Amino acid sequence: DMKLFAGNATPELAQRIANRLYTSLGDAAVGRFSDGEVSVQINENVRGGDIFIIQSTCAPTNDNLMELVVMVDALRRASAGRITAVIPYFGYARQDRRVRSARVPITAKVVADFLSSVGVDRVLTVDLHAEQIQGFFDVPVDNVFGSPILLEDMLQLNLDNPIVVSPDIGGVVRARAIAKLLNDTDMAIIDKRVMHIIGDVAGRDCVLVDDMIDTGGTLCKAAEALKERGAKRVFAYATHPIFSGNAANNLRNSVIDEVVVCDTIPLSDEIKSLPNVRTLTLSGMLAEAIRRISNEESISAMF
Amino acid sequence: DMKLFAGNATPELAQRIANRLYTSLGDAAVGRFSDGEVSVQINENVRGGDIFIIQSTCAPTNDNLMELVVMVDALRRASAGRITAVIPYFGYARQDRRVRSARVPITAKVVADFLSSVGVDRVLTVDLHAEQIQGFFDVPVDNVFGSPILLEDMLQLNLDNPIVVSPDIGGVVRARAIAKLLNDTDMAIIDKRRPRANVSQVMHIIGDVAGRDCVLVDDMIDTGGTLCKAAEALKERGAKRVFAYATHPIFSGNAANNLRNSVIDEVVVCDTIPLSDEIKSLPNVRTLTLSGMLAEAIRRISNEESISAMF
Amino acid sequence: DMKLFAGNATPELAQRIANRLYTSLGDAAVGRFSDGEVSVQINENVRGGDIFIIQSTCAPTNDNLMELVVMVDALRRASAGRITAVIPYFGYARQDRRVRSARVPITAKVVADFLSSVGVDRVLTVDLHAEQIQGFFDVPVDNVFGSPILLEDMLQLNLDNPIVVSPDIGGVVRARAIAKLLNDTDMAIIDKRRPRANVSQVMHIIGDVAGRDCVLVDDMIDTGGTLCKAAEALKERGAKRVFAYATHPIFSGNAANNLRNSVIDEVVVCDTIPLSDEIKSLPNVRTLTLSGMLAEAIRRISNEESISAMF
Amino acid sequence: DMKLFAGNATPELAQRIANRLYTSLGDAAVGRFSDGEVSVQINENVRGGDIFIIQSTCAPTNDNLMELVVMVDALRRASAGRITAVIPYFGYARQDRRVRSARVPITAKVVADFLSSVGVDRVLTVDLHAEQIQGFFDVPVDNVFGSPILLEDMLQLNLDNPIVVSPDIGGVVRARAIAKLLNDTDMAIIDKRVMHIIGDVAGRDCVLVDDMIDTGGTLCKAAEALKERGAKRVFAYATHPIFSGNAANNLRNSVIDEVVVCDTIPLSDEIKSLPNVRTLTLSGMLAEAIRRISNEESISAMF
Amino acid sequence: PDMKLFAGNATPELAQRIANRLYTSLGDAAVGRFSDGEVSVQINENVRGGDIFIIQSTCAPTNDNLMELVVMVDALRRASAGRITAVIPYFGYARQDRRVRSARVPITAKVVADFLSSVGVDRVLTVDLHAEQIQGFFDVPVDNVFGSPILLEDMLQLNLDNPIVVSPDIGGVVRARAIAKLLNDTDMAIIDKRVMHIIGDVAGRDCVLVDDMIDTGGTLCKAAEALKERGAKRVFAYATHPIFSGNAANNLRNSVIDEVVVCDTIPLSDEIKSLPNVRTLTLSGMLAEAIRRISNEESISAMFE
Amino acid sequence: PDMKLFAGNATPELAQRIANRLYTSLGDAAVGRFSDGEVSVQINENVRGGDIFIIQSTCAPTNDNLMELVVMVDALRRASAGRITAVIPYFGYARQDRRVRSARVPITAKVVADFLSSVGVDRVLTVDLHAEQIQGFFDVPVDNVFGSPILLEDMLQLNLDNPIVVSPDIGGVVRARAIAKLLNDTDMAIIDKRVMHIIGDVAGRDCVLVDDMIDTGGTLCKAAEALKERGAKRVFAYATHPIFSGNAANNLRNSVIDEVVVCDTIPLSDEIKSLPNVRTLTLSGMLAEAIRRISNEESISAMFE
Ligand SMILES: [Cl-]
Ligand SMILES: [Cl-]
Ligand SMILES: [Cl-]
Ligand SMILES: [Cl-]
Repeated sequence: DMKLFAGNATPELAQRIANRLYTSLGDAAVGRFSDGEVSVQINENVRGGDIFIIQSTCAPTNDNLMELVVMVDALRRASAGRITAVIPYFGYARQDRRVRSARVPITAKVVADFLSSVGVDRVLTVDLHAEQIQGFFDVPVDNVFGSPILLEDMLQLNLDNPIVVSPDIGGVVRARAIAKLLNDTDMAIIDKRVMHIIGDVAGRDCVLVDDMIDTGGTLCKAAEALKERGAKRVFAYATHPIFSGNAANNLRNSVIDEVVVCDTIPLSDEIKSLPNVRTLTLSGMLAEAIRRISNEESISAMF
Repeated sequence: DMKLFAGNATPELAQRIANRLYTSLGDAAVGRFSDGEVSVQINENVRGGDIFIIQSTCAPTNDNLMELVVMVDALRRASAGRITAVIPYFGYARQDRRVRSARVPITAKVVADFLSSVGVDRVLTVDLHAEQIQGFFDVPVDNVFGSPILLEDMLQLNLDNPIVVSPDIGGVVRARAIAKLLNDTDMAIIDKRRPRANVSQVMHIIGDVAGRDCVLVDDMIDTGGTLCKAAEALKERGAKRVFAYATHPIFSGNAANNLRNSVIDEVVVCDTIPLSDEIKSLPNVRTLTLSGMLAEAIRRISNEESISAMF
Repeated sequence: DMKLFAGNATPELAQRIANRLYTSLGDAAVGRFSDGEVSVQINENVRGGDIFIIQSTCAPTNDNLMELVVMVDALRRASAGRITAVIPYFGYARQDRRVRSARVPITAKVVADFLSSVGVDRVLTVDLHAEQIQGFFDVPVDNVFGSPILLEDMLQLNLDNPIVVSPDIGGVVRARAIAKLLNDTDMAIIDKRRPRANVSQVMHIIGDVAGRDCVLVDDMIDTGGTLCKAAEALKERGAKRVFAYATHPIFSGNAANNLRNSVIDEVVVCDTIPLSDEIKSLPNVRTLTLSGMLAEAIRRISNEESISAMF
Repeated sequence: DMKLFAGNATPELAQRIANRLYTSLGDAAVGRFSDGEVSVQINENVRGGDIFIIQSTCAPTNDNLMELVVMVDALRRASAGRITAVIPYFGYARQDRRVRSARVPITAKVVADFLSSVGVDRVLTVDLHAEQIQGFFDVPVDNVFGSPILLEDMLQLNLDNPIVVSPDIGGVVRARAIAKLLNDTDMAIIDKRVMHIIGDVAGRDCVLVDDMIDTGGTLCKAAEALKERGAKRVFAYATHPIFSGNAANNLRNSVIDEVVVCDTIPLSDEIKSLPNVRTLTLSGMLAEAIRRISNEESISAMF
Repeated sequence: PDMKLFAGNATPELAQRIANRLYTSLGDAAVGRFSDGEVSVQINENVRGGDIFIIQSTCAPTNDNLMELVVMVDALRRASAGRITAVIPYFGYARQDRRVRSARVPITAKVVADFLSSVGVDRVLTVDLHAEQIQGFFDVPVDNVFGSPILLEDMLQLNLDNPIVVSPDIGGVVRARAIAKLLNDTDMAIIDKRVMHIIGDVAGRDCVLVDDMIDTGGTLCKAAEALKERGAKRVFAYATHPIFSGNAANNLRNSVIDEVVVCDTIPLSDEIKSLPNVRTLTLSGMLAEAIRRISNEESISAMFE
Repeated sequence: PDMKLFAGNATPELAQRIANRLYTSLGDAAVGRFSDGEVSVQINENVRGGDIFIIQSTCAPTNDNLMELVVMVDALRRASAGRITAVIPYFGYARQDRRVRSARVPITAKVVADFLSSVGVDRVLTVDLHAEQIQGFFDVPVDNVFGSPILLEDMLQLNLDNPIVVSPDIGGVVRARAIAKLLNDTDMAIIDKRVMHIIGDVAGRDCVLVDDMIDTGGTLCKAAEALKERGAKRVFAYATHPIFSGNAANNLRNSVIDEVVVCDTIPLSDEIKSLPNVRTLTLSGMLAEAIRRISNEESISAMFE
């Protein structure tokens, strides 16, 4: 039967998922030795079990990654029946290619190899930076989108003739998809050369959208440029709240009226102390995905 | 010793490359048995050689792919020193994911595995449909761009205040890159919408194209339907002349007729895929060779020189 | 739950098999994109199912093979419980070695690796050109023989003191096996020689065939040239009637004309490969179904019953 | 540069090969611990070297196999540049399929996997029982034929109108190939039901040929049946002298005028004491193959 | 229910004892030799979808017994076995587990692990591996069961006089210490070559020599002599694996060892079976319980006590 | 000639010392972090066809330093490096090398070996592996160099008074015995928890505590106290790997240890660097020579003496 475990990356999210599945997070001791080496022991019988591990590979990335892979190795050596890595936010996803044959690692592929090597049978994740990461594995990878929940929220805002806009050139595809869903509305595009805005945003509510928010620098400069060109209100929507570096002060001194993110990464206390940062939960979506996977039901029929 | 072999996919491109490397193509019998099974025999000693196979996996895709993987296997079992697959056009590249967990293959990855399995040590290709395909392999994958050569030709046209245009949302990154290099001009974008069955597909133009030559640029042209509708929409919004540039001339289905009946002043493509007879009969379709780029890339690989320097 | 899917290689055989298993073929869209790339989508839930794909890798070989491996990949990524490739005719089986270290591929092994790589859990096939192909895989490979069905039909002819004949040296083991089962009759062998350019190929007959019906038996017929010359030689040595039996009707090249112009009284083949229109027009070519054998083999695999019992 | 080593299977053959290559067998201690476990130590620097190991997997098969695989593992872990297994007689070659889905191992494939696993880069062997064994490896496999040397011998016999004959049904292909080479002469075929002889052998010299001779039982019964049907002289030719079981007494009480075999397996003293058993050496052929492999010269051009 | 047991010729008696404790007949695998000495294996029963356990130590003759095991696995895998567990009470080649000073030798324990993984072993069950780290030479689960509880139970029934537990060499000190703790927290002695020097008060006491295995018996016999030279009362030698190679029979027969007590992971030769001072314990209870737990997906942790 | 050295942030000073002894500049790998803490690696020089050595212990912070190493290897492999040798003086996670009593834990040493093999390491060079058998966790060559000759040379220059070599616990007895033999065939003492009990005559003698590594220092400090309680003269503690986690600085600062002598496979914190009773030896000579030999295809066996 089904068993859930969680590491130390997203335990609050993990509990929410467990509650919606009417079950609990099983007993695994996930900690550290004195020297900082990860320590894992599975304190339950998992023989022949259908195991799900809930763990984003978010900050601290390499520790949380190592927690996940050694949990998998422990479970596999303990004769787990099936092991699914539920990785709401998949870290290193941005390292997915070698532009101009630059001598960089393709770290997303490396992580996929690592997970495959320790015996992951399946991956469940939310809004991969690049969908092609599905092809970095042999095993099934289910990449569920956060947009159904983000959209539902955008709809409850009563936007005066909203235009959707991608903060940079690499997010245009995602912005367009959101524009389609938001009553087939217009899209603008920001092109840095100074930030040139391609599209008519004067007198309109603007929905800035991306897959993730990191330092918030580009997002903040974009929101400024939008209002410098006559935008009314500016909302920032993303799935993954990375919020590294000086993100909290960037958003606090920004022009953005509200920031809406999902809960694939926990928020720091500084970010929780901001009045205009709101959280939406994917616990319902992930719980349902988990249920369907456990019960051999179609996942296709949930997008 | 460097040795070049070609299959039947791109033999004229292969020949050009060999010419530019001041060499000749090696003796390999690449054909068919009576029943359509691929027949390969390498008719020279390749032991310890630095071998490059020049084969796009273009139409007919499955025969050309099989010729490739089978050539690799024969070379490997005959103790080739190193095997580089030069695949100017990498077929199946569009099958690179499972959107909404649709029960579809990721064939681009399957092809990568197949090449890896028979012992390809390196891949050289031009303008992969998705760069992430580099990550579908363990081995080095160099993904060169045709855009420098396309650009060289764009400059030779002397355009009236040209604007670069991406025919769809996926080509935007490339369009900008070219806008920058094309005398730091500006860019426009095609936003295709068709939300309802009773409403016609509209091709929205994000940007101002009125009274300006338009350079439509993309990685490939397949049936040309999007491209022709993009062209039409540009003219209706007041664009002067419309030029279409792309690397891969796939031109399947009704492409020749679509172009013939289009408002496109000229279509300029690279030679990663040989042109059909239907396409060769069009007056306004012109071809640029990447045999220069690929010869140098190959030269650098064999001499252990930096490939980064090529971008 | 057991589920059967078919590609476009052997859809009528697939249908027969489904009928005999009292089921229907699953919903899978197996086609092409405009450019000739294989397009597959599995249009039902296969999660945890016991899946069998029915596809010979017959002509066009490379398209049919690619359909197969791509179907497997889509099923695997969609969490099929188990995937069995039912490949009645296994193409590329003749490319199974490198004679004299000739610089050729061992494509039969390459195909095996490809199937393994995409996650085939088992292979079911009929009369592999070489049984050793079983060893080209890790997974279980069941190699069933068509000869029981061919034999059933041979017995229905009532022959005048029949002698079983292997059309070449490779079919001798099978010919004997059949000689034994065909009322423990005797056997003869065709020893083809052509040592010199100025001498005609002679087809030596080892054994006495005078005043006897001859049953030419083989695993396959391709162009039929050997078979027709074998037939002619038998008659010239005094054989009465000549019947030709084989499992795989490949019939490439000029096979139809070769048979039409032959002295062969009747040619009887199994349905592992669909017949060409050219062949269907011949009065003396007849077809036997293995859909009974393959349905039972599949039934046994899914119920975990002994396959050994099937020989 | 090139280095040769040998195990304890075919050291005399190995020395002959080494002599013809104007080199020597390098220092490897190949022996046993007290309990019978194989003991290997390579007593030379092999770093970056082009290594050839000479070792048939003949009786005792599993010991000689283990000697070979652990020699390879020792050499690989010691950073050998390239490792070629020269395996004149490839044992377990007869276990190459599962007839009627019999629940037997395909041991030939298993051995190939084992050799591949320890890091063999290439295999050189003589007259594989089944040529398809080339396809059991990823790596190059060169299967040289003994027939050029066997034929050269047959030619020096002045055979009165020789007929070539395969002792059983499974050797017909090989007999025919020999018949072609022996001035395109006739072939007969033995069919056990009593042994039926298909072909006219009355008043003719008979050349019984196979890839190997094991107990000699079938070979002896065949030679008898040939003379019972009026054959003049009967010669037995094979590449691999296995000579297991009661082979020596079988041949001694047989009708065979002479037995001619190659040196891919050493002869027992009982077999050496027979007046009508002669040996031909493949040391020249194997040395030449080794030389060509070492020098990146065509092997194709030696068949 | 879907469980089936098979066995090769390495440990037939042990295999039968295990089978008896699981109330299960041994499967029909015709494991023999062709005339030339090549292994012959045929499985004469349906194993499709089964949970299959093969009982075969890789003891002398090592290479033959290893090959039986691996070809048995291959035949079973190609015959569509559901799961395959290699039960290898004594794991041969375990001592070849490293390259000391980068000596040009094989890591044959790893080579064997690779071989077993390659032919499709899904898990390994084994007793007192020479090195525990051999668990890491596999990807698959490896259960390394200890003989110590059985050996300890026997020790406790001897009614020894103030026993001292002692290692035959410096290499066995860790185990000896552990068995000393378990044996009513008694004392430990240590044997160190310097002649053999005994570190500890052995005078007047029953001594218990302990090790994972006994090979030729040479060191063990000297150890026993030295102990009695220092006034030891009785000397017992407890070990798991009775390798007994070379001159072991004479060594034990001429020793001052009161009793050698070994487990049944390697069959005894007739000669050593005759020795009055050599006694065997069976692990068939332990191994049968482990198999039953693996079969029914119960905890293996509970096997250690 | 085709040799190039790179290094991450784990052991920069050691890497530089190795580089200096090979008269070779360290290659330009920009090894850093993005804003979020993800490893950032770019190789800013041609490495095509090169013989590449990466110098990176997987010491604290372990997971960051391991990830630097593996992504460095991947970047180099995809950039067409000819050969890649991971030089990992201290190999982290080496203690997680087994599953005792089938405990549901990872064999993380093996997981790391797999990871390194997967990204394309062609060989590993390392110093005093916690378990030698970790050599068998790889398919590729693994050279496990010993610190002992450097540590022994230092010991011999102290001009000790009738030194006795001693293990801090039962687990280090084998090494202690080996170093006793090398140290002019001197005596050995053993420390056994029973309070700590010293087995041996330490009275009036300089004692040399020896181990492969020092972590918190707790056991080492008690060991030193017990030795002096039994009349030891001076107590030195020699080890290879200075892990020094937890409260190591206070433990050493408050010890009765005259000198702690460690090798430079893990950099020292500023606090421990300040301690007057803590001294480092360098292995850069040894590792540089090993690399030079690997590079020129010379015997490594000669490195052990
Ligand atoms: Cl480069
Ligand atoms: Cl069966
Ligand atoms: Cl457990
Ligand atoms: Cl060396």
